Amino acid sequence: EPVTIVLSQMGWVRSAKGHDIDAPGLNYKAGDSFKAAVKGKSNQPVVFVDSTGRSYAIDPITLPSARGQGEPLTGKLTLPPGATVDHMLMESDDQKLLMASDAGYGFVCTFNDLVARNRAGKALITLPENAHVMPPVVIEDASDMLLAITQAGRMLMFPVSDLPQLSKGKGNKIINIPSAEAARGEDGLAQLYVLPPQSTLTIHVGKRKIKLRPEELQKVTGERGRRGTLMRGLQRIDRVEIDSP
Amino acid sequence: SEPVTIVLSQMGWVRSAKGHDIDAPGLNYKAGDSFKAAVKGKSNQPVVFVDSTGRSYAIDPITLPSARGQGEPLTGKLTLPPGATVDHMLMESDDQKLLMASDAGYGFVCTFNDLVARNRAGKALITLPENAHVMPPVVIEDASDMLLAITQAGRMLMFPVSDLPQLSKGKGNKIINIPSAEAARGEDGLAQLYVLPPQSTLTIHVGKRKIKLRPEELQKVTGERGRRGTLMRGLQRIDRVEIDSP
Amino acid sequence: ERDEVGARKNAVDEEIERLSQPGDQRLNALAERFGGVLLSEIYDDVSLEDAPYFSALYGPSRHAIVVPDLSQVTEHLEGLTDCPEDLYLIEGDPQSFDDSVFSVDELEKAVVVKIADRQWRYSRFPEVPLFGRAARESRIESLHAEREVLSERF
Amino acid sequence: NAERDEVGARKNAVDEEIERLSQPGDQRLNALAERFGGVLLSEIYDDVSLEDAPYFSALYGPSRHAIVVPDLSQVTEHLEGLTDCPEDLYLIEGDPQSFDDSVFSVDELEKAVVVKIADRQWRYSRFPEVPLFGRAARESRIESLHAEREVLSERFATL
Repeated sequence: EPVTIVLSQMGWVRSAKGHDIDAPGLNYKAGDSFKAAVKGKSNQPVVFVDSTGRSYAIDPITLPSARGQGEPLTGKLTLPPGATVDHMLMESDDQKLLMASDAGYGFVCTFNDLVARNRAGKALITLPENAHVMPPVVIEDASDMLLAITQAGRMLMFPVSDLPQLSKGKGNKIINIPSAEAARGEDGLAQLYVLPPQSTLTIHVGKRKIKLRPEELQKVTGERGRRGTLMRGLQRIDRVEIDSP
Repeated sequence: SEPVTIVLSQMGWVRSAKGHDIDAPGLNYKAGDSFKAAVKGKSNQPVVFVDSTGRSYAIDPITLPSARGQGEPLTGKLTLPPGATVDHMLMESDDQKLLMASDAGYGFVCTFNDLVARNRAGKALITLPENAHVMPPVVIEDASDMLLAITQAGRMLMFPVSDLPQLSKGKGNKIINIPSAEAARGEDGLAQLYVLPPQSTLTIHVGKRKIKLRPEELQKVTGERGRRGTLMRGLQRIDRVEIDSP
Repeated sequence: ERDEVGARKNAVDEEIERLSQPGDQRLNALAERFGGVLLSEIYDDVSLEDAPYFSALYGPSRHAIVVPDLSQVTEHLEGLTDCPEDLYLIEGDPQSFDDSVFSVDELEKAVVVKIADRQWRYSRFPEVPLFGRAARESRIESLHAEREVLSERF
Repeated sequence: NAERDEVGARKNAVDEEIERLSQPGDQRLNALAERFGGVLLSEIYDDVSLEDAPYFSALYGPSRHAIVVPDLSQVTEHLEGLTDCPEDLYLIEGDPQSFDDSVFSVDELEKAVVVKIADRQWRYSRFPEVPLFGRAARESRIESLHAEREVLSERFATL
C-alpha cells in the first residue's frame, strides 16, 4: 500500500495512507508543525538522515497512522545529543544517491547503504568543522551531470560518474572550497544538482535573472574537485529553475 | 547604312565622323574650341539637336562635313534664337519614346519623330518657365519603366513613366511639385531625372557619405505624379549617382 | 609603539572617500512617471567586484528605464525635452529582470561588446560604477562603524 | 524709418543665430582616431546641413562619438590596457571617404527620434540644440553671419 510518512518540527512521525495527504494541514501538537514528508510504499523502508550525518531505517508498518498526533522518533531511534532528523528517503534498494556536505565533500552511494536497522543508525557522512549535511540527491540517470554552485558564486560541472562511489565516510571533494573558509561559513556548497547535460537553468538573484544555457554550462565543465569557475553576480541565489529535456 | 559618330563642339561646330569607335575628345578643334558631345547612329537616320531655349532641330547626316576637317558652324544649317546654344543631340528610332522636361519640374512623353523639324528655325519643343533650363532628354527603353525625380532640395518621387501624359509640345505637365517662384529664383529645381526598371538600386554619393537605396527603399518614395515628393535627410549637393539595373 | 590602529584608520578613511566619491534625478522622475524602474536600481545589489563589470557591460543603456509595458511610455515621448539627449527604454519585469544578450570578450578591467559585424563597443571598468549603489553604501556604513571602533582603540 | 528698422531687425536676428550656433557644444577621441588609423564619425558628418545636423546626431545615439576605421582588426591590439578614453568607446568599420549611412529602425517625431534598438528596447533621442554633426557647415554659416553683421553695422550707422 502507498503511504506518506510525515515528520513534524519536533521530531514526531506518522504514516498516512495514500499520497493525497495535505501534510502541512495535518494536526500537530501545540508548538509543533510540519517539517517534511516523503512518499513511498508500505514494503519500502523509510530512511532518516540526522543533522550529524547518520542514517537510520524504519519499517513503515511499525509506524502510527496520521489520524493521531503520531509518535516521537526517539521511541525507535537514538540520535546523538542535540541532533535532529533533517532528511527522509524512500527509494528502491538499488537507487543511486548523491550524499554531500556543504564543505564541498561528497560521494555517490546506494539507498541500501543508508538502511541501518539498529536504533543508533550508522555514520553515513562525516562532517568537517561546522559543516552541514546537504539535501541528498536522487540520481535518476547514471549519465547525468553533477552541478555544484558555491556561496562565493563558483560553478563546476562534470559527469556524476566521476565522483567515487562510497558506502560511508567524509567522501571526496566535489568542488574545491578552502577547508578554513568552510569552517567559518565564509564559503561553502550553496547548490547541488544532478541533471541531464542539455539543461537550461534560470537563476533568480534578487530582482535579476541569470539564464545559463547548455552552452554556458559547458564552459563551466571541468575536472572533479577543482575550483572552479567564478560567475558574475551569482551570490545569494533566491531560486533556481531547471529545464531538462 | 554606314555607322557614323556626330561630334558637337563647345562653340557649336558639327561634323560627321565615320565609325562608332572614335576618340571624340581627342580631335582637332578650332582655337579655344573643344569637344562638347557626341552621338552614334546610322548615315540614313536624322540627327536631332536641342538648344538651350527648348527648341529642336533635325539635320540629315549625309549633308554634314566629314570629321577629316574641323567641321562646320551649326549656324550654317540652323537658325537659333539669340543667345541660344545647342546642348543635346539624339539619334533614335522614329517611334522611340522620349522624356522631355525642364528643371522647373514639368515635362512630357513623346517620340523621336516629334523632335524632328527640318526648317531652319526648328520647332518650339519644350516651353521653359522663368529662369528654367532644359533637362537632359531621357530615352524610355520600356513603357512600363519607373520615372524617378530628385530635387535640389533633396526630395524624391517615383511613378510609372506611363503616367506622364504624352504630348508633342510644349511646357508639359507637372512631374514633381516645386513652387514656381522658388524655381525661378534657383532656390530649388530638378537635380536628377531618370527612367528605370522597378527593381533597381541607387547609390547616391554625398560628400564623404553614400546612400544606398534598395528597390524596397525606392518603394517608399513611390507615389503619384505631380506630388511634392519625400524629403530625404542629407540628400543635398549630390556628387554622383550609381544605378544597378537587372 | 602601536601605529597599527593609526594605519588602519587611514585605510578606512581611504576607502570611504573612494566609495562615497563623486559621482541622475531626471531619470528617477521619468521612471515613476513612466511607471517603470531604473536599471541601475535593479542592479543596485551587485557586489563591489562585479559592479564595474556590469556597468561597463550595458554601455550607455546602463541609464535605461525598465517598464513592464512600453506602451506606458509612448504618450509621453512627444514634446519630451526634460531628459538626457539619449533616453533608453527596456521592456521587462523590474522584479524579475531578464538581462540583455551580449556578445562580449572580457579583457582585464574592460569589455569588448560586438554590437554588430561592423560595430564594436569598448567599455572599460569605471571607478564609481553606476550599478551596485546599495552594496556600496552598505560598505560605507561598515567602514564608518569600523572607524569609530578604531577611534576608541586609538 | 523703414530701412533702419529693417536693418536693425536683421542685425538682431543675425546676433540671435550667431549666439545660438556658437553656444558651447574630448580630444582623446582625436588622438585615439589617429592611433586607430580611423577618422571621427562626426567628421564624416561635418558636411550635413544645419537642418539635418540635429537629426543625424540624434539618430546615431551615443555611437555618434564613434571612430570609423577601414578594418576593425587594426584596433584589437590597442584595446587591452586602454584607459585614456571615455567609459564607452564606439568603433565602426567603414570607408571614411565613402561611408554608407548606418541602417536604423526609426520612428521620426519632432523634434526627436525613437529608435528600436531591439525587440524589447527603444532609444528616445531628442534633437540637440547644438548637434555634434555638421560642424563644418555650422562654422561656415557662423563665418558668413559675421560677414553680414559688419555689413549691417556699417549700414545701420550710416542709416
